[PDB]
Amino acid sequence: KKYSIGLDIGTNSVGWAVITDDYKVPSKKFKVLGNTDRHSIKKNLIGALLFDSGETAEATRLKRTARRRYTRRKNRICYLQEIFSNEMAKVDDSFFHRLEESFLVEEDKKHERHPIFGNIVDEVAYHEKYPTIYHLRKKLVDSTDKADLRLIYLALAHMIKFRGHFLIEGDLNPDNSDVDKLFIQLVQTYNQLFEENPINASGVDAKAILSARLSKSRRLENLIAQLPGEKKNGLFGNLIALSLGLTPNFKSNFDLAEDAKLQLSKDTYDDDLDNLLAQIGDQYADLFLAAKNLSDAILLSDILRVNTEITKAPLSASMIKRYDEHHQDLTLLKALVRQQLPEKYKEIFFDQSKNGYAGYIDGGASQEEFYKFIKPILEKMDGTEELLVKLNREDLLRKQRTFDNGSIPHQIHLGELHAILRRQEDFYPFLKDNREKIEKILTFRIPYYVGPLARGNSRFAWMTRKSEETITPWNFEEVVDKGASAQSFIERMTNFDKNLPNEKVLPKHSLLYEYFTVYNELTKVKYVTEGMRKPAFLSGEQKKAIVDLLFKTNRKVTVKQLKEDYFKKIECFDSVEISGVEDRFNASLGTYHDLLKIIKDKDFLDNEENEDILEDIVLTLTLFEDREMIEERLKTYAHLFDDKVMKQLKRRRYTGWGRLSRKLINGIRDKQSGKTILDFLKSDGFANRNFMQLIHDDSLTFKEDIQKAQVSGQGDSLHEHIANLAGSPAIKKGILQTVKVVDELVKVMGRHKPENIVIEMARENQTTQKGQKNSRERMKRIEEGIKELGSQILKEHPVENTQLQNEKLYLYYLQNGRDMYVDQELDINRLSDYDVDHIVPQSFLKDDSIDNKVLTRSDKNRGKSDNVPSEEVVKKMKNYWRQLLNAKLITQRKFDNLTKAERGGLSELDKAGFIKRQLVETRQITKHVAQILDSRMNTKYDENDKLIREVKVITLKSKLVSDFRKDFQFYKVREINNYHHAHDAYLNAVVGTALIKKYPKLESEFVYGDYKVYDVRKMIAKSEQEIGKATAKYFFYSNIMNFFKTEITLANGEIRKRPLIETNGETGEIVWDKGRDFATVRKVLSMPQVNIVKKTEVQTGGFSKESILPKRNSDKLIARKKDWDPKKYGGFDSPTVAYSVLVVAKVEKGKSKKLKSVKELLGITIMERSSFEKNPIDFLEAKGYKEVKKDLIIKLPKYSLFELENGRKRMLASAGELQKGNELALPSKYVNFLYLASHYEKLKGSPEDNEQKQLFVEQHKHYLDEIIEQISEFSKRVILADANLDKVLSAYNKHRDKPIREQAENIIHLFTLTNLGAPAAFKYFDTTIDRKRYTSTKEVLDATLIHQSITGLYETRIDLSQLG
Amino acid sequence: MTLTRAQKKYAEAMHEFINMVDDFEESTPDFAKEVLHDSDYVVITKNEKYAVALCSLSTDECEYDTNLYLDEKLVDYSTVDVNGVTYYINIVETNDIDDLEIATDEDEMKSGNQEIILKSELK
RNA sequence: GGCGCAUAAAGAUGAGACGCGUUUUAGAGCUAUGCUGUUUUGAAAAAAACAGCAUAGCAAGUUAAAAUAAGGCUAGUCCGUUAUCAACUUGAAAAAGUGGCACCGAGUCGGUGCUU
Repeated sequence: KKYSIGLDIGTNSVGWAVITDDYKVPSKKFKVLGNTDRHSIKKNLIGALLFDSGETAEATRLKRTARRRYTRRKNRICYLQEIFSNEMAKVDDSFFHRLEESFLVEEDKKHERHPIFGNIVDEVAYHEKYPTIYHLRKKLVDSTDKADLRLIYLALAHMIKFRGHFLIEGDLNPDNSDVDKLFIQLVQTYNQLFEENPINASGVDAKAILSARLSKSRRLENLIAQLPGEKKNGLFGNLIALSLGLTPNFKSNFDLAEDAKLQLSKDTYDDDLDNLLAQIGDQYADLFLAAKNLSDAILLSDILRVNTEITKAPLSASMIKRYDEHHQDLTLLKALVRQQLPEKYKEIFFDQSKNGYAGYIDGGASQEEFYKFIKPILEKMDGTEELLVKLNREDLLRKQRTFDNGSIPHQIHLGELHAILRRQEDFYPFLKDNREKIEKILTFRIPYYVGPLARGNSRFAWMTRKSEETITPWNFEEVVDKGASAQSFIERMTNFDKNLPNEKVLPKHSLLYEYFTVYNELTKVKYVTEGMRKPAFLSGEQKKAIVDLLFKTNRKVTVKQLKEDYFKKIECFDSVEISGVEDRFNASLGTYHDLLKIIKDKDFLDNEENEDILEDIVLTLTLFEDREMIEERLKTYAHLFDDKVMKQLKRRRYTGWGRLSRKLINGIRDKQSGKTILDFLKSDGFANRNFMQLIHDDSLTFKEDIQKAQVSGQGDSLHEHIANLAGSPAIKKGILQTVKVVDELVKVMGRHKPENIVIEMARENQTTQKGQKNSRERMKRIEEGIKELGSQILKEHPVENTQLQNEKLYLYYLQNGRDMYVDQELDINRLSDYDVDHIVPQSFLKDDSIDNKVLTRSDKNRGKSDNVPSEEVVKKMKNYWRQLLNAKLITQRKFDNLTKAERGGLSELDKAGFIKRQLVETRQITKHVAQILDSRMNTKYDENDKLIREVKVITLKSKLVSDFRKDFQFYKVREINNYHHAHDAYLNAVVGTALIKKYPKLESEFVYGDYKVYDVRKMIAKSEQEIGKATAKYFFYSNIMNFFKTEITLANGEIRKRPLIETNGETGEIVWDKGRDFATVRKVLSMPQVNIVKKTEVQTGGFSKESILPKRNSDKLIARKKDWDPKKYGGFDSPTVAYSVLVVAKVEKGKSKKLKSVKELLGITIMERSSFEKNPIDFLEAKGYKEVKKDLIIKLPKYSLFELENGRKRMLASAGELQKGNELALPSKYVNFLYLASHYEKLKGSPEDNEQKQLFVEQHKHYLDEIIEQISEFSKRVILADANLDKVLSAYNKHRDKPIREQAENIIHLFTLTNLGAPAAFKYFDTTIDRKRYTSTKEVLDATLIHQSITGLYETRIDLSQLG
Repeated sequence: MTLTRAQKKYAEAMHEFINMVDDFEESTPDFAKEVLHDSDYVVITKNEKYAVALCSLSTDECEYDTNLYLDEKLVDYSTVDVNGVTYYINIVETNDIDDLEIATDEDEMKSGNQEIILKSELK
């Protein structure tokens, strides 16, 4: 029996469905193992797999680099200790012992209690003499006599634990820390970028303004008062705002759509930065990095304030000034509270829980939480002056170890470290011998290229050594083979190309990559001179002239400079309209002008010979951060550069990688001309194409040349092949699970192979479903359109974005309160009867977009033509359409649709576009899933060199199943049950197999393979309908989805009815029996039994929650080490159980401790899983279970499905918490009713069938009572929430008279009582009803366990009541 | 530099907050990082703390007459002052099974009194 | 659906470093009263504190040490939260293997016949 398989791949769900010739899903009685008495289960071969998302690996990368940096810092401490240890054991015996056990309670601490100095008196005298350690450090720098050695160790160990960022390289010269130089560098960057409105910073004094003692905003406005003025909300003003620490809002500077706020000091800055950089172009990231390092320079000069007593400790003196002003303001504020507010003193200084001062010190409360707290009750009091100006400058009661010490460079710690080491070297000869040793412990950063210092056992390392001993920071130079380490770093940290693998990509600022992107923009610019009326693209010598003339002169060139310097200056044309570029050229030769202002030689860069030199230079700057391996990978290029540009060009940095590789741009060539991609984009002749066309051209060799390399990038194993894909690990989990499903499923069906695997996959979405992130850019389009045209509409009828989900209102605003058909005013009160109108109709392609839908009064103000309406319409409205297009309300696509009849009509290429935009699919990952499945399922070669492609793995889009779903009323409601994955898979199978039977002539467009090059020039008619049963054309009506219909409602009201029983043209076989196939499909979407499987995974992840919870007398806590009992030290809480195993053994029960037989569901945490699987009955004997039976242990992970009495299914979720394992099947009439009634206003169609469906809503009001009857008859069986069901029945009875739209949306909210998984709380009309949790786990162990397979067709039903 | 899934899902959650109420300065609590991991929800209430939502545990098929328990558990609340009102951004962990406590009769009113602006789940 | 400019966007993996954060201990908490606490002159209480615990009032309060997944063996200045994972039969492990089919229907799959 031939069959097919439909697949719906998602991030959290794989839907799989098996169909036959007659479109029924099969029905196959399945054997069931185990020991229950049901020996055969009938199951439908439709279902889905449900699995929680594949989490990406970067959380582990964060935790792993944190583990590494903690281990490196501990080893820096151990290096300093193994230095000091000899003469420390001369001075104090167990000092390092006492610092090692400083954490312990006095009983566990096997020495004296005081870490420093031993006994009681000397530790007290130490803390009185040095209240912080910055006093100690500011003493040891600023002294000449000797100091105690363990006290010097405390100083130096505090230096080399907490040592500050390495981010600036060299020393603290004023070129990277004096903020005059940083601010003038920002001004140089800004004038280098814009050059129109260039700001002039000649007379500003950025040091004494941006660094002086003031509040932050007052510090800001003085600076804009200095320069002649941009704004306090301009780009440079908001950029200084970013540089000071307070949040600017950049949506007004670049005029974006959404609100984008960038605070520098947040812990989520540099992701808000790059997803702002996605909207603005990446020519600004240098401006924002200049903002950031100016901010660190300002904030460094904000910590460091001691400059008069300049004696060698600019940090420690600053922090003891902050200690002393903290102390004097504490005494001031304590005396001032007890003066003026005798209440709210215990609530301020004894509080420890309410953001007061005792919450700011003893408790856990922030700085700015404390300032939000204490700004009212210091605004209130009487004499409070200079305790509010140092709150608006954030400096009253400020700590030392704050969050802002992430800007101290390591050279400051190095400077006062150097000072401690050479004040003490005279008294201790021990340190005169090791001072370079100490400073090398401090200033040693394992570089990027070296990586983890492993000795073979890592998975992550590429250290290759020039010796064999222990790598300490002393001998890092004479152990690490840095050339070979850098080479292995390059081959680890390059990136492979997507459409030409086994190849390294270019860097993102590669010079030929910028030539590539300038040509990829200039291939689509078309110019119309005065007197030809034919838009022609640029030729070869014209492109050569403009690239050699203006791109190599100015960085970004707009259309004004384009026409001014080329058509006005060279071509001597007064005005030539320019099509493809809106305002500025999006591509720019940023690397070219950067290198031109670096090495000061245009003639060197105009040579074609130096491109390997320049690309090696850009690759060196892209890969490496380090000064040494950039100066040594440029010592090869010191031959050409006169040693002052070399100290200038080594400063230059880049990041990121280009999308393409060099063997793909200037690499592979065409056999007919020998031209590369760059050579085509220079001189293509008359017809200039772009890069995506050059790789999607079956005429040219280039797609086949990509196919030459795509054979090589395929591992023999499945998992490495899927790892080779491009996408999230969630969607790759989905791809791997659907391949598991395909292999398991073809194992089901007689071990045969299918005839088709049909695939759709629309996932990895981060568009927020376009509910609220869209309406802002909708109003943006409206308002800048009214800005450009100049005719006011929202001076007459304004509507905010709360109502702009209505499509007819948006279409009212975009045509300026007029009609694009007849010069009319759209009546606003009577918009309810004004019908929704397409331009390219619903019989040419299914679309619901603004570029296809328009609004007008009548049905046929349009015309009578099935194309874009007649020439009388478009010539008369040609005045108004240009006026409305030049304001940008509507797309150039929709203008070209409304100017498609003036050029004759729909061409062959036009309908070819209309069938490409519904049938082929452009995202790469769907093509790669099809590649996986036809490479695994079609495997038999033959006597020739061709794979006999038996199983045609075929690709849908989503819109085909979407309009088969909406148009024929197979309505989808996600919130009812999880069957919609499987019903979407079934409709995938139906639409795919029906399109492959009715249209085998188009299998060269949406099945993976290399089929015929016979395009669609012959399968669409050049005129109207062809002859019967001998038509070489497929369908002249360019919509593909028509043959499912009966009526074909045109744009002229006609029902051009297609035959009832569809047949194929090429063979005369029936493809679609309209009388019973929709009966079959609507019966399949009413299956009550659909194989929903929750994938029982073992929880891999963290050991527990990681908030370290304080000293509590509970048992629930986890010890942080093996000798730190949480009853005295505290520790983590809530261990994650990896799998809840079962124990049937004997405990000592009762007062006589009888070995009573028990069956308990023990929980095995992740901390204890390895010790469990070492010897499980040994651990269960250790736990308190006796005579444990090793065969009688059954592993139950999370989502382990049970089944209890009366068909109650409950999936395990913890050691003692269950979930709802039952699905709620609902017949398709009820689901159609709930989708129509819950979309009772937003139908978005012509009002004829909307009146039809609205009458279908209003007549079947009995369905709401039937649905609540059904949910009650369900929840009295498999949910058993008695009180919750009675609450929702009473709340249903109270709101029975409410309208159908609100009542329908609240019954779709009401379905959360019966969904799969965890119980939830859900809002029915006002009764926000509390959930019920299923914590009874003693009802589980008497009930049937089911071991479902990966599709659920194979069950091994273990009964647990049969055990002891 | 690069941040965890738990404070990524919080990052679009507050991004769904900052646009639709008003425009305002002083945005961040943004949080302690280890507390964002071990908390299941980020609710945002209006002018008040998230008074903790509540549940019931059916115990050994003889569940008593309406004993309500606090399934959620507030761990950290922190306020943002949008021009007139005080929105309380507050990240909430659930309670486990063994350590549920009985809620009083006042708290049953509080969850019905609440105005949940946005409850966004995050593991 | 969100075809959003008919073109189609951008994808994962990975190396380094700082900053906090959290937890315990160390920063002798003092005075007053009340209770347990031992003597003197003891012939029982009566007071000379010595300590411990409560309630008020005062005293400061900023820092450091350690740990930052338990730990592991390969002992590295490495590794330990990503993918993987239904039972059952082999196999040390990887890995391989195991389950009959049409029809009438449907309330989470049932039934009949055929074949074993």
